Amino acid sequence: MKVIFLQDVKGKGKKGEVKNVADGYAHNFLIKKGLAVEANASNISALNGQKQKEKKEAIAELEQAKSLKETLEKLTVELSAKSGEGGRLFGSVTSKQITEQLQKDHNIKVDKRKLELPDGIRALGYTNVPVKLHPEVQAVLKVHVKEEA
Amino acid sequence: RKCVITGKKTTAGNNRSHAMNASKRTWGANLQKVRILVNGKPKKVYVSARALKSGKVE
RNA sequence: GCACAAGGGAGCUUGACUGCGAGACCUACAAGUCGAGCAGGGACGAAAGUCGGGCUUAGUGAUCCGGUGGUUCCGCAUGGA
RNA sequence: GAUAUUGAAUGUUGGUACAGCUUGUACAGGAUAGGUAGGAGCCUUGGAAACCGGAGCGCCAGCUUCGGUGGAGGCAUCGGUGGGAUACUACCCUGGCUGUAUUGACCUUCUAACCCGCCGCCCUUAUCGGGCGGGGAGACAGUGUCAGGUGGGCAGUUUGACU
RNA sequence: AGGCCCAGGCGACUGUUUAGCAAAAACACAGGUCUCUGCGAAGCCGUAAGGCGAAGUAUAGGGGCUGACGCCUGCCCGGUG
RNA sequence: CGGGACCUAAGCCGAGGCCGAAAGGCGUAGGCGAUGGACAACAGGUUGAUAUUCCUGUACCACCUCCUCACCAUUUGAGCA
RNA sequence: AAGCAGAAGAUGCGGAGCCGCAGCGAAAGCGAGUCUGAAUAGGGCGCAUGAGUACGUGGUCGUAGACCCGAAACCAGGUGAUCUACCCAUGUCCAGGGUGAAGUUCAGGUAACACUGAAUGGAGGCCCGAACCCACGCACGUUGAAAAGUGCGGGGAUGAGGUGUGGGUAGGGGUGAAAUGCCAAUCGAACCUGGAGAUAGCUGGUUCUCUCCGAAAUAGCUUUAGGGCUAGCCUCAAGGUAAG
RNA sequence: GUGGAUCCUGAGUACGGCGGAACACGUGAAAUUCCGUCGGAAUCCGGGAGGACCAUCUCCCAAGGCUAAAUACUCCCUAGU
RNA sequence: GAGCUGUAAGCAAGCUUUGAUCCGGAGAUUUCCGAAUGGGGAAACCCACCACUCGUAAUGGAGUGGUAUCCAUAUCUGAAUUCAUAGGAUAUGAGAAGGCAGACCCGGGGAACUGAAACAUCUAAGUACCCGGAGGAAGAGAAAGCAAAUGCGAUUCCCUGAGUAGCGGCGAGCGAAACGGGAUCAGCCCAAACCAAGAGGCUUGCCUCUUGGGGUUGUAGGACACUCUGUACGGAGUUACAAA
Repeated sequence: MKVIFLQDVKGKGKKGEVKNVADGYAHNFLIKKGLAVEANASNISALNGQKQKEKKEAIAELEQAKSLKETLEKLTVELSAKSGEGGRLFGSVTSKQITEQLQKDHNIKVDKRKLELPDGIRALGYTNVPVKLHPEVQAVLKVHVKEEA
Repeated sequence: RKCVITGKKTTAGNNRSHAMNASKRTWGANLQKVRILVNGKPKKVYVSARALKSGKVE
C-alpha cells in the first residue's frame, strides 16, 4: 500500500503517490518492467531530489520568470523612431520587431514571442506601451517611442 | 522443493480434531514457479509466497 | 402400632431452624439411625408444655468436572483483577 | 468455502469522510420558530407586504421552494399567562437529499503473474528437462494454510455380570 | 489300443479352482444390461515426479450384475442410495 | 566350437534433470543385458585320459606389407567412401 | 551430602541440607491452644500424661526383568516369487489315426439369381489315442521308497496349451478364470533382527533340619463370581491388667 | 576522558490471530520457547521481562557470531586391582 | 651380544662375536576386488582410449603414466539474437564421495506391546528404531538473566531444595525451578552512524558497489565535536581472547 509510480498510468497518482497506494498489484506487473516503486525510505528521499532536483528547478524557473522582470523597467527611453511622417502618420511598421528588438540597441536580446498587446499598435509616435509578457507567471513593462527624422 | 530465497521447509504436524485422537499430517510450504534470478539468466526456481511479496524483483 | 388416639373437625399459625450436641445403635469401609440437653432467636397455649417436617419403616446415589449466590481468606515483585 | 498466492478495468451496491441546501414546528411569543455564542439591528425599487400558480415538506397546523402579479415594505426582538427565543449574525447540530472523497463486496470483460501430457526454433543427434518465440487459458486452476461435509474405504477399541 | 441302452436335477461347452483332504451343482467365458468416463480421463499404483489405462478415443475403456441358445423378464420411488 | 575384443529385446543402471522431511523415488542422453540376430574346419588317427583343440591330410575368415606382378591417376582429382 | 585432602581404604573437613523438639485452620492467623460458631457455650483435633535422631541386622511394602516357566499376537527396521500366483521378453515341444465346415471348381438349373449333385479344399478352446501336462476311482503306504508317492484305471493332449532362459510385482503388500488360496515343505497377513526378560487374574516348578503355636473356604462389596481389598479366624512382640 | 546541539544501537523481524510441538505444565486462569499459515510495531519521550492481563516499580537491551575447563562414553594401547 | 633358520617339536641345505636371529623409531615395496573413480561388470573379473618406452618387415602385442563425477577457482569460446547468456572446451585443486567403538550428545523422522486390573485422553516416549551431523567431547554460555533486599553478576555438571511447587479420564502417573553448598573458574568481536580509497548509474546534485579504519553498551554506549595520552621496549598471542 506504498509505492511511487512517478509515471502515472490511470492510477490515482502521478509523479508517484506518497500516500497509501495499491498493494500486490505492483509485486508482479507495475514494478517489473513497468514503473518501479518501493516507497521505502531509501528510494523515497532519492525521488525527493528530483522532486528534490526540481525543487531546485522550481527555484530556477520561478526566478527565471522573476529575475528578468525587474531587469527591464528602469530602461532608458526606447528611442526607435518608426519613420513618423505622412502629414502626421508614419512609415515605419510597428508590430513585433521594434517592440522587442528595442533592447539590443546596446546589446541585450530578447524573443519576439513574448509581447503583450492584443490590438496591433496604432502606428503613432506616442508612449508606445509595451507590457513585456515573458511568461504567464511573470509579466514586465517596456516602452517604445517614435521620433522625427 | 526448498526455495532458495529463504529457509522454509516442510514440517510434520498433527490434525487435532474434536475429541482429539489425533491423526498425523505433514505441512508443506507454499511455493510458486514464478521466475527468480540466480546466476544469469533465469530460469527457473521455486519461491515461497511470503518471500514473493515485495523484496526481490521477479 | 394407634380410640390416655398418632384417627377426624376448627382457631392461631410456619420449628418444613441457625450453630450445635453429652451418648449409643448399625459395622470391612463409605455411609446409615436415634438422641436428652446448651445457645441464638421464634410459633402455639393463660400457664404447664410442645414443635430440629409427615403414626413408623421406602420415594434415590459418590468422587471428579463446571454453573449460580454468600465471603473482616489466598491471589507467583508491589496495587487490582 | 474463506484466505494467501492474486491482475486491471467497467456495472451495481455498501460503508464511511466532506461540501452544500432544505427539515427540526411544546398552553405560550402572536402562530402549528432547532438550539447556542454574538447583535441592537433590520433588511425593502441590487423592487418590500400582498397575493397567483409550480414545487416540496409537514404537527397536513404550518414551514419552505420559485418564480407570476404587486405594487411599497415586512419585522422582531421587546411587553409577552410557555424551559429558551427570533430584524438577525455566527456555530453545529436533528431529519432528509445531492454531489464530492475513498474504499470493500457484487458485475462483467479483458489480460502482462500464473497455467499449459499445445505449436514451431535452439540447447541437442535427445516426445526428459530447459531456453526462445508463437498460441490457448487465465486471475481461476494448482498448491499453501484454515474450516465444514462425505467417508469401513483404511485404523484404535468396546460390546457387563448373576445364570 | 471304448462296455452300452435309458430316465431326471444342476451346469451351455472346452477350460480353471483350494500345490499337500473338497475340481464341483463352484469359478470363468462369449453374450445381455446398467452406470461412469471428451483425453491433462474415468479408474487407478504413488507424499510427489512418473506411469498404467494408451502410441487407446463413447462401435473406445473402467466398474456392478446376469451367464451359450429359445420363450420371457410383472407391480411398487414410501423408506435407503 | 560356446561366450568376450559385434548388436539389440524384456528389464535394469543411469551425466545434467524432474521430484521427495532426510535416506531416496522417477526418468533423458548413454550404457548394460541373451533365452534372439551377425559370424570363418572338415575328415580319420592317437592316450591308462582331453580332442568338429593334440597329429596326418586338405582348407576357410579377418588384418598387416621388408615383398612379387597387373591396372590407374596428381585437386581437369585415380580412390577411400 | 556433593566436594577438597587421603594406599580408588579408613580417617578427616565441609553445616548446604534433612528429621525431631507442641499444634490447630482451607487459608488469614493464632498458640498450649486452635478451629466451627453471636458465643467467656458445646464439640473435633492438639495439650495436659514429654522422645527422637544417625547407622547396622531382619520382617515386609513401593519403583525397576523383581519368583522362575509359557503365550498366541502388536509395532519398528530388514530379507525373499532359485518353489509358487501372475505379468513381460525371447526360444522350444506336441507319435499317428478320423470327422468334415467355409471357400473354390465342374455339371444340373434360372433372364440373372437361389438352389441341386460330384470333385477340390483342410478349420476346430473338434473326435480317438502316446509322449507331456494334469490329480478324479480304488488299493498299497502313514517310525512310509518318499514331510503327498507308487500300482492299475481316468481327463486334456493345435491350444483358455506344455515348457526352458532372463527379467518384474514385497508383508497393513503382491498376486489370484477366487478357494482366504499362493508368496521358499509356514499364510485370515510370510520370514529374521530389535522394542521384549512384551504382558498374563491362567499353568507348571520352588532344592537343608528340628522345635513352638496354628487356620480358613464366611460377610460386605467389586466389568466381581476359577481374582482382589477390608472384617471373621491365625501368629509374633510390647503393654492393660485379671477384665474373661 | 570532557560535551548531549545532531545521527545510530541488529525488520516481513519483535509480537498478534489461526494451527501444533517443546518447556514437570495434557488448552486452561496460563505463560515462556521453537515451528507452519496469514496480519504486522516502536526505534531512546524507545523496547522487553518479572507464570493471564493492566498500572506502578524493580531488572535487562532481544531479533549477529565466538568460546577452553568442570561433564559423558569407550573399539582400543600401558600398568595394577 | 650366541645362537638362529615362526607355529612344527622330526627331516635337507645355510646364516653369524669383521655380530645375525630379535625389540623400537624413521622409510621402501605394497598384486587384485573394494567409496573405486578409464569403460562395463556377476565383487576376487573383462574391454579400452590418449602420450612415452620395448619389440615386430609390419599388424597384432607388451610395460610406464594420464583419462569417473560433482563442486570450487580460473582461462578461452559460444544457441536461438545483434550484443549477451545458456551450453561447450581446457587448466589448476592431499576438495568430496567412503569406512567405522554395538559408546557418548545435537538436529530431523518415530511407534507399539504395556500400565491405567478393559480402553479412546495419557502411560510406555521422544524410549526402541531410521536418517542427517559431528567431535574427542558435543550441546549450552556471557544477561531482553534470576530475584523482591544491606539483592545477586556467563554457562555446564554434582549435592540439595523434594518427590516439594504443580500438571494430570486430577484417574493411572508425570515431575520442576530459584536460593544455598561445590567442581572448573578467561571473556571478546561482527552488523549499524562517521572517515579514507577505488566505480557508476544518474539531472550538477545524488544513492549503493567494493576495500580498510571507527565502534560495539544499558543508574545507557558509540558515531560527531572538544581535551590529553600514545604508536611502545609495555602488553598480548596460535585453544576463545582478531589472525596467524
